[PDB]
Amino acid sequence: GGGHMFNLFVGNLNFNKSAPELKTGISDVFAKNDLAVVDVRIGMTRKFGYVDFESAEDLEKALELTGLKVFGNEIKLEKPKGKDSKKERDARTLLAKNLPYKVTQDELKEVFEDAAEIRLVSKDGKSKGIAYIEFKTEADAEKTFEEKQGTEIDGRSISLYYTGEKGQN
Amino acid sequence: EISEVQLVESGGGLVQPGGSLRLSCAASGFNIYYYSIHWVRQAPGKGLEWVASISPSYGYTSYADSVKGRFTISADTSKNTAYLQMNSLRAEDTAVYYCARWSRWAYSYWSYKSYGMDYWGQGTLVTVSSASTKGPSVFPLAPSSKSTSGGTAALGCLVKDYFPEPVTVSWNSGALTSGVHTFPAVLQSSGLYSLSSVVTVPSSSLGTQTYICNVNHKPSNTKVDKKVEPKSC
Amino acid sequence: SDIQMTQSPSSLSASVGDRVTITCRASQSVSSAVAWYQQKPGKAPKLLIYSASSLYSGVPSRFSGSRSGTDFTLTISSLQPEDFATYYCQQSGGGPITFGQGTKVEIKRTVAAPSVFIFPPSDSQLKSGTASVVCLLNNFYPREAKVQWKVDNALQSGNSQESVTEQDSKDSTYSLSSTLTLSKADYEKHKVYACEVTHQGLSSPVTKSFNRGEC
DNA sequence: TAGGGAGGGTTTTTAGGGTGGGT
Ligand SMILES: [K+]
Ligand SMILES: [K+]
Repeated sequence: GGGHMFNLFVGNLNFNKSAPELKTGISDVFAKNDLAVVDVRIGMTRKFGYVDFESAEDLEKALELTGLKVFGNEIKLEKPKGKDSKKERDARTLLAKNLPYKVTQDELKEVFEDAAEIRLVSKDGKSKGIAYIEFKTEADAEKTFEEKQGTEIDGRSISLYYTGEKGQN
Repeated sequence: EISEVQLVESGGGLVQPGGSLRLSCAASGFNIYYYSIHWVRQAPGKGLEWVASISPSYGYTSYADSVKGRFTISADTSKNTAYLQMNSLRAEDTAVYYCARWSRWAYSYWSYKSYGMDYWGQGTLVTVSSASTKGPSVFPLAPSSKSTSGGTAALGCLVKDYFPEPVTVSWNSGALTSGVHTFPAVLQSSGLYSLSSVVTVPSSSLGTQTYICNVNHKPSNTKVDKKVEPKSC
Repeated sequence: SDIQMTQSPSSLSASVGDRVTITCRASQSVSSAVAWYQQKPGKAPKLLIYSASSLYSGVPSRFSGSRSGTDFTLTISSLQPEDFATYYCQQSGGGPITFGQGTKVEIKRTVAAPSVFIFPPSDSQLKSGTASVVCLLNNFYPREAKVQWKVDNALQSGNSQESVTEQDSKDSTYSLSSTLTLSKADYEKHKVYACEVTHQGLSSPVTKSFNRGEC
């Protein structure tokens, strides 16, 4: 589910400094601005990281800081673009993971009038059924979720479920 | 990096053989989703034994062979807590269980190939036994019948047949550290623990003496105080 | 699991200032995913080395770690009084993580005489149906000691339990308490009981015995 | 479908999740 603790992406780090040094430097500037983060979590290339906050309130305060300098670099705090991702979507993204075996891409998929992609997933050699059909709806997509209800792909029947964060039990 | 990293274990205690017990590892000071949480147990008098680990970001879990299939490790990121449910418990599973965190977060999938277990909890005790709570049945403070002339005389206080530990113990007074020893408890075939405690005594000056015992059993309420005197036959 | 760390010597005695060496050998290639831990009694383990050569923050520089293939070495250049503990090596390169058997580093002192003792039951064991015959070794060194029970000619086997203390923090000595258990019927119908010791500190073995109560 | 981390777990359709299973 991507975790539950609120966190922020920090970019433009001085990669010449080690990860422990960057953890201290990022913590100090927030501490100097009267903000107590809980962890820093430098990334692999050390050009970026992910700052953890105890509450959404501390996070929103952090995003409104300006001109933060660590080791000579002006770091930038970004809300990770998961809101632009399927957090808003997947009410307009369906899954029809093929329930049989390998099939053809240009197999006259006439069961969907309006959709932007029905590309399946194939591996080296044989493949199993993974084919999610995209969507272009706004108020959920129930015009297609309840409209398929057991089509007939080659081999056996098929199924249509959710993807992303909508079908997560 | 500043926030105090702390791991707290709970849920340990007494469980019957074949039963199930669930341990909780409350985490603070870091995001439990992006780290790896490991459970390590240590049997009484034995070394460390790795049990299980979970890496929620990659959905990766691992178990030791001795516990594979029986134990199940899970995490509730909403509470920042890791769980270890132990099924089909046996007497060899009786140990002190710790939960630990990796030194660095899962920056890469290869992150397990470096770093180590950074922070540990206090450790909670899990005891698997069919025996029920009982109190001590302390026995002697009997010296040697064939003693010596002022060289050295040995007392005793045998604390036997109690369940479970601890048995925090002393002698007559509140502080009589003089050459005193408290041996570790031993697990008998009956399922109960027996223990012994001795002290140094001058073989010449034993008329005044004292040397009553101070056996204490916390979850038994069975404080028994036995006295010292050579036998007569 | 299936990846085992063979830790040696699993026990060594040394003095303050000595240079100690603890070596772990991996049964399979783990590259460098090896960590070293220090544990003191009644406490959680503390990390010392990670990546087989990187000191954890706060660890004194007298600790170090080298690698020569599948062999991983923990080196203490000058042993310190607070370094006497048990050290464990850990593998994380393969699948499940495994620890070594541990190496206990005990303080080194001169050899001391055990001063054996032996005691009879306590008037309630006689009135409870069980016999508990003790044999105490008091303030001896080294830890190596062999105790022996004898039923008037016969070495008792499978009926005794003994426990040893840690090094006393005034003399760096140990203490042992063996306890033979027998039913009253077995105990009431025999004569001559004794416990025998074979400690290296005594030229000839010392046997302590009491025919019966004989008080 | 079931092996490895150069396929990917905070975004640009390769799948996503952990009852599919082990790094
Ligand atoms: K995977
Ligand atoms: K996979």
